Amino acid sequence: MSQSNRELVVDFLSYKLSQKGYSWSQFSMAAVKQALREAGDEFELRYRRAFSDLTSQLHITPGTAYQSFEQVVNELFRDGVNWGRIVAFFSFGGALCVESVDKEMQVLVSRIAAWMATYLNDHLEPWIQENGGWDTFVELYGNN
Amino acid sequence: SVPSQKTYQGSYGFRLGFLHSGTAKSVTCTYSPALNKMFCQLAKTCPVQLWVDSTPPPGTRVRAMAIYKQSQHMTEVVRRCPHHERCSDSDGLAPPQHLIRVEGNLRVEYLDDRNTFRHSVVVPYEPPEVGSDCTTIHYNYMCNSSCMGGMNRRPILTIITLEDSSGNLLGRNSFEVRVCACPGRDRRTEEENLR
Repeated sequence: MSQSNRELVVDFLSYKLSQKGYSWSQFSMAAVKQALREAGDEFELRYRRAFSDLTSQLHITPGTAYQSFEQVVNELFRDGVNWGRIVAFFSFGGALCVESVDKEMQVLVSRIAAWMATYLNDHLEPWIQENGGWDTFVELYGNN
Repeated sequence: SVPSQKTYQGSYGFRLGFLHSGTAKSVTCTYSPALNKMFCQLAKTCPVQLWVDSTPPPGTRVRAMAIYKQSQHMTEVVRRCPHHERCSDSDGLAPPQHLIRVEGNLRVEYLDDRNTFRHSVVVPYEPPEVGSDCTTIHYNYMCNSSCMGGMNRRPILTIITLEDSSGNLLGRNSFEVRVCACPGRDRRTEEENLR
């Protein structure tokens, strides 16, 4: 268990958290990192327009700490093991995390990341490292 | 430049009216009459009513300028956070620099002061139609009170004033605002904590 999946998820998150408007986030191979970096960054610029998919997905839920987690997580399960949906999934969290620190909410990303990282190694990691996730994504993205 | 935050009722009786949505968790916006503080959500519509004792001449100017609650911070202007201005959330009528915008009423203008960079919204007085006792205007807050850089986790005071077509003060009121993601939650942190 190299935790390549768990590492990439938090790595990409930290990468977007280093965009603009970060306080606490500043003081505290298959080339999956590159693949997620390129596609994720290009998607982020479209999500950071405020009036994007994020607005319709989150819609400012009256419980942006736990309800937001289910909302984002359920989105992935709304399609399933889809390499096209996983991109949007990362985009949602990626753009959301930036605005979470930019608006000094903290609890938003601090809680979601915690639950996400937990379920990640708990079920997502052994799932990806069996059925196929980022490994198969690169196959059609940068190895096709 | 510190605007006159005096409760000018005037002859027209410019009173502020708000919808009492309650202390429910699931709410887009709610007003607390216990502290004259309105709680709003990010990018959500906030309905404000103008309880005018005397109907003002149609065509008047409703000016809304937000300042900070802290007297020592009143010299500052309420702006957006680092990652919000470059978001390009402009529809074409509303600028990306303005935090307060107007919805519903197409007749919306933005007054940008070049003396102290005072961002303020100004809309023409809409005539109350049948069934509409109080002029209800839709105000949209495109930022949270916790937004670093701009509000920087500081409560704001939105001054709602009514001037004539020229600029004569007919009425002026003010209320405290707290924009977040859960009005019902934050309300229990202040109102339910002061009683």
